[PDB]
Amino acid sequence: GPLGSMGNKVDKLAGVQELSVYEINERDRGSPVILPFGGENGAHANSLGDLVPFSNKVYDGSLQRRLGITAGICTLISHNAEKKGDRYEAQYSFYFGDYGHISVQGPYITYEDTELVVTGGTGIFAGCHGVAKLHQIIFPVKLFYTFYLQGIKKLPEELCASVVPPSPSAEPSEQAKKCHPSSVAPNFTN
Amino acid sequence: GPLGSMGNKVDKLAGVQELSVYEINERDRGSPVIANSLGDLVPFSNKVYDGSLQRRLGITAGICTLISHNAEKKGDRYEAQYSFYFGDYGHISVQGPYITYEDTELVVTGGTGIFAGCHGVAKLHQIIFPVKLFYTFYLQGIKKLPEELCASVVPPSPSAEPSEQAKKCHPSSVAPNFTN
Amino acid sequence: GPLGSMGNKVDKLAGVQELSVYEINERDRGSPVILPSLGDLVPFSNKVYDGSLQRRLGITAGICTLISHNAEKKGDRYEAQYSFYFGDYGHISVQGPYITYEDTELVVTGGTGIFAGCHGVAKLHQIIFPVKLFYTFYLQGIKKLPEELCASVVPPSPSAEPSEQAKKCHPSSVAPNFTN
Ligand SMILES: CC/C=C\C[C@@H]1O[C@@H]1C/C=C\CCCCCCCC(=O)O
Ligand SMILES: CC/C=C\C[C@@H]1O[C@@H]1C/C=C\CCCCCCCC(=O)O
Ligand SMILES: CC/C=C\C[C@@H]1O[C@@H]1C/C=C\CCCCCCCC(=O)O
Repeated sequence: GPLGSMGNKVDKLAGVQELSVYEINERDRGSPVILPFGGENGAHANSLGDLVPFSNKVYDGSLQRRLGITAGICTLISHNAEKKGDRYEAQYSFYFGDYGHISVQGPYITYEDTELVVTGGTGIFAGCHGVAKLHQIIFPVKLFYTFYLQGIKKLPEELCASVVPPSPSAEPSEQAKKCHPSSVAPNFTN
Repeated sequence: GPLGSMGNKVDKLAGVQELSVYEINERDRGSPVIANSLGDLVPFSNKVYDGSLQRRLGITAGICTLISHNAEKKGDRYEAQYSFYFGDYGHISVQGPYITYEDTELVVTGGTGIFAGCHGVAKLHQIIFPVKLFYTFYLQGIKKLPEELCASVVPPSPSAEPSEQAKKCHPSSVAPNFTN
Repeated sequence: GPLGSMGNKVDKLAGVQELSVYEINERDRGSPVILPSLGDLVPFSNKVYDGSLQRRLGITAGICTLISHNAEKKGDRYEAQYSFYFGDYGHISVQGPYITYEDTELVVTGGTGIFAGCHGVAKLHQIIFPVKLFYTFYLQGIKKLPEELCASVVPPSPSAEPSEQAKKCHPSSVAPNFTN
């Protein structure tokens, strides 16, 4: 009916869905790269301006499927002698093969959880907005994210499998690591 | 009345409009600034014309970061952040994949002026790499676009060229205070 | 009732709220760094105060890329991607033009915390080049902003200065866990 149609349209516009994924640097992509553009003898020291292009692998929440990759850049903002607390400003995207991609913008802080802006998406993520929660499991090679996505159609079930709880021992299945056809997104990004 | 008002408001929030433009590198702005390994940065700025190729609208401006090389496809993946400037109309910002060997879809992160508050996607179609590109924007949540921006689109092809007056920025063939 | 519930939902989705802030470079963050004409990259981070200049909120952080020089107007055009951090309130991200010789409008790409799900535009006004700026955000789609962030705005001018308490980050004059 009229009020149902309207209600449903509004539900979608305001509706939020969660999506968890794992980001893993398997050290096989030459990433990350350090552009030490910021200011002992023949030794690098972090400073504002250092740029860090990067690209890592993306697996689903259940860790049984290779989905794609992250791709983008971080800029070093502040730092000191402590491991914890260095701040980067980042802009990058998550690629999910034929499903589409999600773009993000926001803080990356060494040894701290942060929240990033979801600037939008394509494919099944087209027109989304919201936030991504970034949790570091093993700094800096293993991360976990939960996206909170507003404004899109119900996510397909293969992206909503039971999530493995994030811990240092959490590992992709052997079949996913090897990119077996039964364990990848349609034309998974690589 | 009451349900009319609410419906219309929802109609705007949900509505999507197409907008097509041409991006052309005319070899005059010293763009881009450059291809191998990974992590290379490429700032750039090209000219933007309307879908009908009769009006010079502004420019693109932003950066691409090289991500990987593909030997089989003989191409490179970049991650891009840049904006389309339309003179006094405002601008549209995008973020996402820029890949030398194929078309891609980018995120429309928002806009200003008549594009204020928009969101959606931009389809990037390569005609001749890297000098001639054709984009179709799918823009959600803004008011009806002005007619000047919705003229019959010339189908993308190698013969597609801006009119002489657009190329020379003739007052009859530019956006108000077109971006340069 | 039903259509009241629906009405209030639409109201939020469509509603727009203003938020003004001051950005100030106090020369204590090693900002900015200039890295080479088109292509020059500039990382930066300055301090952010509230519209009333009585409260230190946080910082800005991001990068600008130099696009072009305008000999006539004696200025440069940059393309920027950066964020405003408001301590525990969350943050706002932006993308768009920064031009040394004139005011511009940027895209609000979104936000976190209380700003979660916002979209809109930010109006950038340069007071003192380049160490003091004034912004007004026009934020769509989020719940009512807290009063701390909505105090009476001091009209921007070169003499506009933050209070002694806010400058010294006194607990009475900071956002909760203000970003630093
Ligand atoms: C938000 C980006 C997602 C993961 C982090 C991305 O991989 C980039 C890390 C960026 C900054 C951290 C700086 C430490 C980099 C040291 C790398 C050492 C190594 O090669 O393992
Ligand atoms: C266009 C900005 C995005 C990506 C650039 C990508 O690195 C590729 C560009 C390569 C060459 C630019 C060629 C166009 C310049 C016109 C001068 C003609 C010429 O010398 O070939
Ligand atoms: C959107 C820009 C926001 C804040 C401005 C940011 O600091 C960047 C200004 C851009 C260009 C100025 C380039 C020359 C500045 C050198 C002087 C810096 C200083 O006084 O510490």
